[PDB]
Amino acid sequence: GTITSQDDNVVVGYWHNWCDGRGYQGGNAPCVELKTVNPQYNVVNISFMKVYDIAEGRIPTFKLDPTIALSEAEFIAQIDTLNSQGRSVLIALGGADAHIELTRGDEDALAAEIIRLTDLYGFDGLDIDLEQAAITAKDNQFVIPAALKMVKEHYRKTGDNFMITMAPEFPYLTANGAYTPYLTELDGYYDFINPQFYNQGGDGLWIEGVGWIAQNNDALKEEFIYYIADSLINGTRNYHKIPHDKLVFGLPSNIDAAATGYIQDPQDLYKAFDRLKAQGQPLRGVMTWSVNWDMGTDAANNSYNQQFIKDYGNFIHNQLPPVTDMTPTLSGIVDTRVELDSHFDPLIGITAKDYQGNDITADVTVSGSVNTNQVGDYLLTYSVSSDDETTNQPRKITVYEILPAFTGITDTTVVIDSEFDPMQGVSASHPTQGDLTANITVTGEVDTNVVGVYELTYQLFYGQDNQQNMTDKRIVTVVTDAVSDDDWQVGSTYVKDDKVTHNGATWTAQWWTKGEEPGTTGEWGVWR
Amino acid sequence: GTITSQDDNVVVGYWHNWCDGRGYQGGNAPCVELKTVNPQYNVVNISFMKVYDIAEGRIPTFKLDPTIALSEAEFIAQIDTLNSQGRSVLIALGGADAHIELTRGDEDALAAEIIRLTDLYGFDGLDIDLEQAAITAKDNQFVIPAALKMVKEHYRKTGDNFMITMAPEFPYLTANGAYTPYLTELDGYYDFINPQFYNQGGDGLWIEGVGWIAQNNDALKEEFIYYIADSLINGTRNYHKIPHDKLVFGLPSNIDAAATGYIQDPQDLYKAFDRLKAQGQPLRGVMTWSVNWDMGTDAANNSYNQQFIKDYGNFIHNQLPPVTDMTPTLSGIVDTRVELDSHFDPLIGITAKDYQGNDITADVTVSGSVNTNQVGDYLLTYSVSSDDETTNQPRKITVYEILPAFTGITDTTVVIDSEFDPMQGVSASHPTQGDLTANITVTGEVDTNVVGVYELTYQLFYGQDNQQNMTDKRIVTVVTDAVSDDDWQVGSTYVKDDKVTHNGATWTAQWWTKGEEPGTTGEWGVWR
Ligand SMILES: CC(=O)N[C@H]1[C@H](O[C@H]2[C@H](O)[C@H]3[NH+]=C(C)O[C@H]3O[C@@H]2CO)O[C@H](CO)[C@@H](O)[C@@H]1O
Ligand SMILES: CC(=O)N[C@H]1[C@H](O[C@H]2[C@H](O)[C@H]3[NH+]=C(C)O[C@H]3O[C@@H]2CO)O[C@H](CO)[C@@H](O)[C@@H]1O
Ligand code: NA
Ligand code: NA
Repeated sequence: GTITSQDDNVVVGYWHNWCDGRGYQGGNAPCVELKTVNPQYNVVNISFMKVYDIAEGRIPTFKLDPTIALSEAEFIAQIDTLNSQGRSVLIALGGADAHIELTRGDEDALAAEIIRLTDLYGFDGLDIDLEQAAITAKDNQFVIPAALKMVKEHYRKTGDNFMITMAPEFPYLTANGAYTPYLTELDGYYDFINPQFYNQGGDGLWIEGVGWIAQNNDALKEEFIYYIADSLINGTRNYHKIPHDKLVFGLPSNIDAAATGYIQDPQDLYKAFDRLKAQGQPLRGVMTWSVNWDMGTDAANNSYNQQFIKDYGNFIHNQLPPVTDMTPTLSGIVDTRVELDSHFDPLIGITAKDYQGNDITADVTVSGSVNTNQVGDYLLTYSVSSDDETTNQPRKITVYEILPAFTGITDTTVVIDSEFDPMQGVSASHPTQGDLTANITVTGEVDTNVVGVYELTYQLFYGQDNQQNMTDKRIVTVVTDAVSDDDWQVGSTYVKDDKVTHNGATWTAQWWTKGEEPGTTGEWGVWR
Repeated sequence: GTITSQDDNVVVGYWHNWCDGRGYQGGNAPCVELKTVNPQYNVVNISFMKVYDIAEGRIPTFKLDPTIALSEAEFIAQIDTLNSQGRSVLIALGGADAHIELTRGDEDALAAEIIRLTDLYGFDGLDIDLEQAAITAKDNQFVIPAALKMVKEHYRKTGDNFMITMAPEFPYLTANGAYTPYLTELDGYYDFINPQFYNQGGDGLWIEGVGWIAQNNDALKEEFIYYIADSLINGTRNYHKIPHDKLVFGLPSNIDAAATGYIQDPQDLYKAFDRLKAQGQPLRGVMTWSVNWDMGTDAANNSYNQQFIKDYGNFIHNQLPPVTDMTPTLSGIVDTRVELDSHFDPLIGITAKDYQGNDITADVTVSGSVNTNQVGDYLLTYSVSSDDETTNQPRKITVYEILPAFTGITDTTVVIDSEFDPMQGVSASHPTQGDLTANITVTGEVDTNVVGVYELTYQLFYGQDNQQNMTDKRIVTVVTDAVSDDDWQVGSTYVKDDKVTHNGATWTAQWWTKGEEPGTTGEWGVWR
């Protein structure tokens, strides 16, 4: 077959390149010939392209499991058959223990190996299905989008749509989440995303009238499907936007296919989906792990007998064809903090694209304006238009100031007659304005010829025309060097003519004393 | 002691109500007397208040472990000591296997039990530390905030600040995440949040110039601390805003305290924190699991010897006192989709508060306006001001329309001379406008007296003044009932005078024939 792409809704099914996988609930998933896969699965993802031997290098490849009982040529033939029925067969990159850890540079090698495998086997496109660890290892986040841009472009040059899809676990689709770069860089190259809405247990989202809606809540499945898809297709509730024409809802086929997330009652999905249609945003399909599980058996060796395609095939296929959301996208708009009087440029870091990925960054315009010279908030509003759609998006700019700091204004003690320089070891700074030492004034003086405590007020005058002030204080204590009589202690014993210092004066004991405070013994007592 | 609350920065330390807990790396955490806890830990959280016997009911309580070798009275005494040093001792609600699953109604009982325990033991406040499962079980999300509002108010009535803190794992602090209701309902009641920035492995966030910054990345710890705190304190990058005066950074004390997130090199934290100060948003502190781990031993039975308070005590305590961010908050602003011509009110669902939790919803104002009657986007901007601060926040309103649907316009076959009603079983609908059947017109007619195929065009005219149209087509085929000669098949054998129907006519075989098409045998062949 040629490159066979899908225009209408999809029911995507993954296909195990292995036999007899064990189910979360004791069941079994046999390998199955491609040709035996129910026809209503119009996208069949071959699982998985990975690194098979670290010895062959870092570029992952695909090696058919011979134990499946298909020769190379026979597999090529069954792919051919699927392609003549108008169905697509994708190569699925990743899965559990992928060993995919790419380094910048590798993008050309990956691209070539993807083209080789697509030509050899007759694949119609590639599904990015990276396991948790691999989403972010080394430079995957750069290499895999780079590679795929080249594959897409290569097949475009011969008039074909090489399909790109992606199956991220739904909690990576938040606004700054780990799948960000895949979605961003492949914007306008990808055909649809099939997020996995299973295996995340209690993860989910808060919705005001209803509360917490968990992926593992069988009582609220309709709400789960409805709200999480509504969130994605509008890019609300802290999720990256996936237009609805491009959103396919990934589920397990039964309780053996995944730990959690199987839909017990299909109606929840019909109703959820219908509610999305009733707001003018019909989804593009369902996806499932996996056709093998749908043809598999439970732990009593009862066959599941295609229950999933039974519940959803007709439902998804008997829907109007998708209508493409042509809203363009903005990018790099983060609320920002600028220091008072700094230079700020509102376009730097902003970019934009049409719905096909073309850079339309030139077309961006901005409403409102900021005064770097006046502390406070300022609100801007970016806009870009393409193909008679318009996206806007707003941005908060907050001008703030910083206080300077003093240094060396520490209480200090000095000796009589020494020289004292009240700016010795003293300075002031600010991150913008730099060295402020010349902007400090000193109130008060120290007389180092005269024992005593001297209070200095330091003032720093900063800002524009020096009209902002801060104040610190310091105590400079001038002390005599001249040695004198030891202080009186209540514990010592003193004798006639012993002398002591106490409370500023020098006393002479008139006779034997212990524990009598000098100054407290009156006109004719022991201390004089 | 009285109720002892903290005004300045904090170094919070959790205290195990158990002995000899085992470390993630084989080490050991002994129980320790409160009095032995390093003084620079000025908030000590007693761990944990939970449900000890499902038999006593659903309200959790606190039961001191006697094996720690403190009597009830002696524990009260050591709490007293901490309180006379100006340090706070909090009761920590939750932890691993809390068994806390509350039902609406329970809020009064919980509140009373919290007051009883605070009075009995001398606690200065409560830390909400719910384990994953408990964040969202039953109605905790409602009961625990309700209860705590009453506790806070009760102690306010005697002039005391009963402190409320919370230690959510950092990935629940996204904009619509599971901790949403705690933060929201207790807004202005809580003293500080100490998120846990450990045990989440690869979770983290995307930052444009740097890429993916993981909590388990020891090469990027400075960036992790800086960016995640910057995100929280400004409420950017899909995180709920925690003002910086109220953000304390929770860490493990060593490699035995948690699976991941220990800071190998303290400098990363000093620098991260300093960068936050350099933007005018110094944090309020650090928190740690746990003082026991800080006094514990590793698996070689080497004592950790207070390494954590050694790395961070002086650092956090020698900082200027917190300056309170008085920005008010808006609430319930979600971008929204309204159908063409529906009534839409821009205040419904919006609310606001000052920085102390007072409802200032009356004070909200709104800029810009929406035309429910014209399909398209419209952008609004809410604002509220209190205590000379102003928050703004924008909202996108998208007016859209929906196409009607036809029903009963199915190709149909009828019998000669029957009555035929082209509106029988036909109708049209729209979700707003309802029954559109009267708005359908039919172009073309059926003549049921005359065999043939009849094409009808149905038109639905909808919308304001009926100026929008859609079209479907139907084929009505009138067929004779009158039985005739069997069709010719290429496989049968026919004989002189046999008759057949083929291509509209009736033929008579002139002699023996098999496989000759009537009409193809010329002037003098077998069929005439
Ligand atoms: C139950 C089962 O089939 N487990 C196999 C496993 O499946 C996971 C798959 O790798 C991921 N990709 C998609 C799409 O769904 C994801 O979750 C599935 C778990 O329910 O994959 C393993 C190979 O990667 C295989 O060995 C398991 O048998
Ligand atoms: C290593 C260890 O001390 N494990 C104990 C455990 O600690 C977790 C704690 O419950 C949570 N609350 C905060 C705050 O940090 C969280 O993570 C800690 C794990 O590093 O708590 C158990 C009781 O709940 C205890 O049995 C473990 O010994
Ligand atoms: Na093909
Ligand atoms: Na107290």
